[PDB]
Amino acid sequence: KKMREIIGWPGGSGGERHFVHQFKGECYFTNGTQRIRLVTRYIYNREEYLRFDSDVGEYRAVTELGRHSAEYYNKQYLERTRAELDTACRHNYEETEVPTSLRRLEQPNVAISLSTLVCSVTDFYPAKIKVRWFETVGVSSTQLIRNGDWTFQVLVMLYTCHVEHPSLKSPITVEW
Amino acid sequence: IEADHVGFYGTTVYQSPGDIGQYTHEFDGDELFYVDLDKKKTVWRLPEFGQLILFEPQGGLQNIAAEKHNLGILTKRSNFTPATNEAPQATVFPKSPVLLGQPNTLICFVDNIFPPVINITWLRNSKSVTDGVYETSFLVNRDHSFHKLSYLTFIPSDDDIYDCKVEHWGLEEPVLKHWSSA
Ligand SMILES: *[C@@H]1O[C@H](CO)[C@@H](O)[C@H](O)[C@H]1NC(C)=O
Repeated sequence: KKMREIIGWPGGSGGERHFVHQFKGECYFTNGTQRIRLVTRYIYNREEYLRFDSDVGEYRAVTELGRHSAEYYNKQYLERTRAELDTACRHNYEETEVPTSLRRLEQPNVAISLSTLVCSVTDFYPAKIKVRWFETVGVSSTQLIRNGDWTFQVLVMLYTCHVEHPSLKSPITVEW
Repeated sequence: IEADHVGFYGTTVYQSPGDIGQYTHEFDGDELFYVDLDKKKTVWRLPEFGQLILFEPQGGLQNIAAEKHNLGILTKRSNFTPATNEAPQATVFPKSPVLLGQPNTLICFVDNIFPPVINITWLRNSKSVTDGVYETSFLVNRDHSFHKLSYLTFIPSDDDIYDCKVEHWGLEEPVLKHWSSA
């Protein structure tokens, strides 16, 4: 039960205000862990200057600011970094991301109301969901809304409201 | 860039002055946990996860050390190029369908935050509201900017006017997203 971190490595140098630096480790999964991709970003302020990439297989300068940086990180961290696709990505997914995120199921609360009727689907997880009215036109839904507490919500405007979400055994309906 | 699921690990953000650091993890957008740097402690967004899995806070404290280091380096290399102050975009909306008298959460979504230094405060009828207020970490964007969410626990009533006040260096005047049951 151990989630691991993607190491942001220290760089070298040579050659009063407010300044920012960011490091981003990113894993892109498909078919579970069939296809796994590891992108790494080093960012002064909002400028990504250096980047690792599974598909590339090595560090590459993104801007002039990371010009001599690519060489350095290769000479140094290319070893341990390329291996992080399994020590961090493939690991976290199969070991810590399944018993938690991928296992999280949250049932949606449905409720219709007259503002044009608004079908309110809320507090559901994951995001994958399909909703229909009982018609094709006169329909208009808001973009999927991330609440930021691991629950979503969406409001479809326009009588039964059919909702098919993974967290449910049988698609629930609400009449007006 | 397409996929099935996207986990952000080792996501670090240091900045100065003030030695302001932040380390977090995410999964398909939602924050797993941040690391309290002052108290060297992992703080999971969802406690259930903190009882199932563990993240050694040190592994995060190192990226901070690394990022603190990288900051001074790139700062000089960039020729002391200060960060530019972008204007945030606030949005207020209830967590669940509004019902008079029944407990709810009012959400203030803020986007385009940079640098990661902000003051999202709540107002009930032009009155500062301190208690029942909760924030997320600074969540990363592809912009390499940040978005943040504030939560206000409240009782929906028609005779209450709410405002989300945002104070940032990129603003000569604070944002004031108005919201009310009406
Ligand atoms: C910083 O200053 C040097 C000397 O004028 C200049 O050549 C260089 O382009 C600057 N650095 C960057 C990458 O902005």
